[PDB]
Amino acid sequence: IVYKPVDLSKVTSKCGSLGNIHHKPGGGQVEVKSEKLDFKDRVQSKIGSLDNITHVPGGGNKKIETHKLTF
Amino acid sequence: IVYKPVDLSKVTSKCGSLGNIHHKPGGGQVEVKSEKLDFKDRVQSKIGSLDNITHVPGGGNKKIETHKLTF
Amino acid sequence: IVYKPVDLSKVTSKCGSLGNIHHKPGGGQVEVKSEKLDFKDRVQSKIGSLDNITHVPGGGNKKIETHKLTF
Amino acid sequence: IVYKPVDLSKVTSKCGSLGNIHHKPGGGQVEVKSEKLDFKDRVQSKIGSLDNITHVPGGGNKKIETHKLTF
Amino acid sequence: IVYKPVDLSKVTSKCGSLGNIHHKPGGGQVEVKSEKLDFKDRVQSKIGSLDNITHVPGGGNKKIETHKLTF
Amino acid sequence: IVYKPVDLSKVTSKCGSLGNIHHKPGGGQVEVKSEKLDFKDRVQSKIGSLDNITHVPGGGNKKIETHKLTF
Repeated sequence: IVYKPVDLSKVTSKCGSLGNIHHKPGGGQVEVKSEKLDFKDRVQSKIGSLDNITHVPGGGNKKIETHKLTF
Repeated sequence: IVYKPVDLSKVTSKCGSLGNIHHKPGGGQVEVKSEKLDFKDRVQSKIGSLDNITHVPGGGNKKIETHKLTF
Repeated sequence: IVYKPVDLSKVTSKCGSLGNIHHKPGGGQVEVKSEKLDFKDRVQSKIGSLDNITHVPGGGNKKIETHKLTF
Repeated sequence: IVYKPVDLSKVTSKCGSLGNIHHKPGGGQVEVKSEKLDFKDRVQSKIGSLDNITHVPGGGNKKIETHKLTF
Repeated sequence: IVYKPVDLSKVTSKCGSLGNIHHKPGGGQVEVKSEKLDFKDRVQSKIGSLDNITHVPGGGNKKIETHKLTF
Repeated sequence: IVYKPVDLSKVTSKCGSLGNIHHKPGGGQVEVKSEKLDFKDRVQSKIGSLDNITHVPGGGNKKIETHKLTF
């Protein structure tokens, strides 16, 4: 005759760099000489003293719920 | 005649670098020479003193629930 | 005639570097020569002094629940 | 007192599809259904009945020669 | 006192599909279904009935020669 | 007092499918199902009825020669 589903729950996802301290995380010196090169097809290149990434394609949630009462 | 499902639960994910201290994580010096090279096909390259990554394609949750009452 | 499912649960996942202290983790000096090379073939290359990764494609949870009452 | 280098040589490269006959090289039927996809990072896709390629990043020549006469 | 180097030589490379007959090389029927997929990172895909490649990053020649006459 | 180096040589390379007859090499019928997949990681996929490749990163020659006459 009576029902009362009580949901007080918590769903949580904490993803990537969080709550951190980085103190003096210095990238060093970088040098890239290059002489008499040929590249007769596609190239991609990346050069850097410091790189720092949080990517996080994940971290997703789904909460799914159902009720019925039937005579 | 009566029911009261109570959910007080917690669902939690904590993913990638978190709560950390990184103190003076210095990248060292890097040097690249390169002479008279032929590349005749697809290339990719990456040169750097310090790199820091958190990736996290994961860390996800799913919470699924159902009730029924039938006469 | 009466029922009261009580769920007080915690579902927890903690993944990748966490709560750590990294103190002076300095990378080495790096030097790369290269002369008269042919790459008639696909290349991918990576050069660097210090490289810190937390990957985590995992770390996920799922929590599935059901009740029924039938006369 | 006298010299006469005679070079009547031939340097030849023949590279990729050449002198061939292709008779009725039919691509077949292709079908690509797709439903309720998510792509939450970079994609590249290729679909086709027939694909025919000559790539040839190579096939090159070099001819190097030197003389001297000295008292 | 006298010299006459004679080079009548031939240097030859013949690379990839050549002089061939391909008669009725028909690709067959292809079907792809795909339902409810998640991709959460880099993807690539290639679908096709008939594919025909000649690549040849090689096939190259080099011919190198030298003379000297010294008193 | 006199010399006459005579080179009548042939340097020859023949690489990949050549002089062949391929008669009715028909690709078979292909069908792909896929349901409810997760890809939380790097994918590369390839689907096809008939695929024909000649690759040849090699097949190259080098011919090196020298003379000298000295009093």
